[PDB]
Amino acid sequence: TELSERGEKLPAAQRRDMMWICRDGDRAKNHLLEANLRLVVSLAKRYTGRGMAFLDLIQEGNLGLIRAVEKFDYTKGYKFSTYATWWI
DNA sequence: CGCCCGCTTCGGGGCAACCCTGCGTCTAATACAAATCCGGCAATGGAGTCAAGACCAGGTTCG
Repeated sequence: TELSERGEKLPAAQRRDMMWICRDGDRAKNHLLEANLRLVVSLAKRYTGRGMAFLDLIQEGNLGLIRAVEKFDYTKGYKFSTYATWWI
């Protein structure tokens, strides 16, 4: 982003492997989301019985999980599920 | 003389359209910012109001 202005000229190998890292991060993000979808279902399974549909509850839990993997930190050394349960 | 192979015929399955043998309570807040109501003076400025007071015009009374 700070390179897209006239910050620096683009070397070929540096450009292509920084593109590889930038594309790899999104695949890792999607991998984490696709991992914890089951936790989302296991949390949403008990808020039924009033008003909304079960798939709607699951989808809003998915959106909360996207927010949780946005604002998740690992240097506190805790498991992901205890942090994401709150946001879901 | 026997034999394949699609054509027709019925069966069974599959599916589309209607009723009741149908018809649960759930963490719990804080922090903050923006929007909005609203309560109360604080400039009015135009619109209504009272009162005087003048304006003659033609009955009405008097000479």
